[PDB]
Amino acid sequence: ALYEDPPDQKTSPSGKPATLKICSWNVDGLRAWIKKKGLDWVKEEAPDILCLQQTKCSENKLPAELQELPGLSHQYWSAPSDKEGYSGVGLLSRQAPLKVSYGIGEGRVIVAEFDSFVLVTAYVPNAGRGLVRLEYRQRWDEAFRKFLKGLASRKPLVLCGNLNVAHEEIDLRNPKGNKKNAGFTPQERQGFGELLQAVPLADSFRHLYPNTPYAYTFWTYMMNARSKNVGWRLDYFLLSHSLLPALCDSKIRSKALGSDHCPITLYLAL
DNA sequence: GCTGATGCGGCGACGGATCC
DNA sequence: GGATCCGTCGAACGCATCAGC
Repeated sequence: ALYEDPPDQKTSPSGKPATLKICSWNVDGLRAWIKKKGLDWVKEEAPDILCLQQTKCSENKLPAELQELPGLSHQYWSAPSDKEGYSGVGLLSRQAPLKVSYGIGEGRVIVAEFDSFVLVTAYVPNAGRGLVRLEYRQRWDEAFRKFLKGLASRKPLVLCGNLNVAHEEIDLRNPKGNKKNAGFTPQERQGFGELLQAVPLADSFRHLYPNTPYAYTFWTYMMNARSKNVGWRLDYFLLSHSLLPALCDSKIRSKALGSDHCPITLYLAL
């Protein structure tokens, strides 16, 4: 079954207008994504803040098109030192953040503090084929939760990006045949449930659309999975509970091409 | 400098068994 | 004997290194 994201809801449940638009995109190769016109899509989306994951690009190789985004002029990039062509994340913002830091105290995490909230974008480590990196993922999950818990102690938190797990069976097309697969192990799902519990956080999209199936943000390049919408929901906006009144909508931009992930977009009334 | 090989890291199609 | 359940396997991508010119 194909999926059609509902129209953008730009007013909070109470009736306040959205003032902040955040777009998160796992671009799977920033340079390839730019050549596949992904930045033309960003310009049409016109977000206040853009978070990118899996850029696979060091700062000295960023294409000059990125210096031509005047409404996203404050840019922060993080790549691994060891493995240049892998991982990597970026955060672009219309306004300067108050503070920016990297890591969770790998080029996987950027933390940016704004006036009324802290934003984290993450490329969560994949468990690997054959689950060869699942134990590392479990240790990483626990270190990440502890780091996030110790941030939400100040302002509310928005966490976005590729969290590399489909939380529940509704979050992927083939839950039964993938329960031993990276992204849908009981270990990764439980780690997600624990993140929501411990910090605490809510899944923005699931909060608004608790029963909507076939909503995915990732499709393997092979076996024409995307045209069949055989996909996984791996990309999220998770919010502190104190931000749920401010939540207008959480979108999945199914039609935007240029990666094996599609963009996601958050509308907040702050 | 440039190309294209190879290497590495991000599962759905399918073939076979079991169940009523 | 259709539905379901399970383990096996081939392959689209992006980017790195490397050879060769």
